[PDB]
Amino acid sequence: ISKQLPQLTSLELQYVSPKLLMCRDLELAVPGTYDPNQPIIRIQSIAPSLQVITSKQRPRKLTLMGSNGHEFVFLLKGHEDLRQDERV
Amino acid sequence: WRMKDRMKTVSVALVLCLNVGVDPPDVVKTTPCARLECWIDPLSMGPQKALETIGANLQKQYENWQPRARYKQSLD
Amino acid sequence: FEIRELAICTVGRLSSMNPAFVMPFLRKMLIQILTELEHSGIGRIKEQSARMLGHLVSNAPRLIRPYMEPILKALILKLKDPNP
Amino acid sequence: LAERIMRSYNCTPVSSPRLPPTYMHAMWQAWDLAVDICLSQLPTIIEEGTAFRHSPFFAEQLTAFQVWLTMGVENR
Amino acid sequence: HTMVVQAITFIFKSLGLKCVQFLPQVMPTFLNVIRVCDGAIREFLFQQLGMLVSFVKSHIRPYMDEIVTLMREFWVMNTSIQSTIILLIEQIVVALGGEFKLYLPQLIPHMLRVFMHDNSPGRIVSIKLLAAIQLFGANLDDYLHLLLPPIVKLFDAPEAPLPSRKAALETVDRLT
Repeated sequence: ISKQLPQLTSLELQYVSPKLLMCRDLELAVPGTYDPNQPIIRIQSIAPSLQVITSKQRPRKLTLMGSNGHEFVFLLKGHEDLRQDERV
Repeated sequence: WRMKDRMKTVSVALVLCLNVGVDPPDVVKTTPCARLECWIDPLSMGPQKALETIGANLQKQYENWQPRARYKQSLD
Repeated sequence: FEIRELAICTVGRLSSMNPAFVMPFLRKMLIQILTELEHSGIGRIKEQSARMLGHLVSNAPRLIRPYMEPILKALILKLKDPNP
Repeated sequence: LAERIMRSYNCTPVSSPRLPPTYMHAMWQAWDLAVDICLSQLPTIIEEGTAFRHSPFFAEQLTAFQVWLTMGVENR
Repeated sequence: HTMVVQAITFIFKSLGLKCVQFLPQVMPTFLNVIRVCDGAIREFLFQQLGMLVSFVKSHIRPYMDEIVTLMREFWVMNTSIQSTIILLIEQIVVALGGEFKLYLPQLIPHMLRVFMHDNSPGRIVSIKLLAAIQLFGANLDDYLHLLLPPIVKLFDAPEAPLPSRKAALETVDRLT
């Protein structure tokens, strides 16, 4: 697995999780985007490919598509607490 | 009608000058271009791993027709 | 064109005696007739194409039966277009 | 098959013993017909799960052979 | 118009096959320009577009459908426009090759009409279209039954000019 790890440059949803590839026109709102005043930006679809950043934690590069047509890029952090960052 | 002789393909040599991840200067491929080599996408699994996997897959494809042969793969 | 129609009628009638040799050729001629009808924007050519299709339907029901959906869809699209 | 497929893309595969062209032979029409018949049941095979009915290609060809034999006495 | 278009064609020619980089920048505006053009600039634009297609070869596929739509819209009885579009067709086929069979059915009706009614002196338009059909090659397999009877009538009609009938015979001989 140590030898295999560098080769995992990018992850395709069809292998890792076909359910997310299935997801289409979800009423579920884009994370960190809901506002009581502004219209709800619900998820339209998730991109099939995730570009893993070659770092120690190997954070993914997720990108959603909102109902308004504007891409929302995010980083999937693993094995690190983000509640502190939320409070900050 | 008698067969004069019966020959056998004892060995198979697979030279694969794929050069994964590098485009030859002679041809400037289009942005989509053609990426399927032996039903394997080289860019998905990294250059060297793709080269070895394509070689193994091609060996299997040839073995489908002639299983009994010494297959030796040359990769670049 | 009349000789053409008679030839296709005879071939379609022979689709039962020698299916191995008739069915593929009739399929190819069905391909050519359908594309001729769909693409040729000429009244006379489309007349002959539709007449050929009718003869093929009458004489080779076994050949055309699997292709009922495409043949009907093409005929529908022609029927919805904006010669008698 | 390589010759037939590559002809449509302005490519002529070459063999050291020059084979006469075979892209226009009538049997390829039978090949297309048999493929169309065989794979037309695939939606029901995968989704509904029907029983694969064997293609009538060989039966029809043997019927044609019988028709030829019926009146093939002459050395035609 | 002519100055900038000539400059674009010269730059693409000098660059060679590296010009594919500028295709997304050039092609959409170019097609809109030909659409909104008027007068004698149209034929020059089609000629330069044909030169551009020759330089771009196989990379013109994404814009090929739009180019075909423009040619269908702007194809008329005018002899000059017919000749220019025929030359553009020749460049398109020598650029694409196998993939041209996809867009051939769209242009087929115009060729059929040209064969049916052509009053050009000596049927030179018909002869040039015959040359284009010669250049088509293997893409004509699925439409030979469509194109052939026009040519058969062309070289079987006694009233047709001898050069035109000879061109039809040569075209059939080549397609053979």
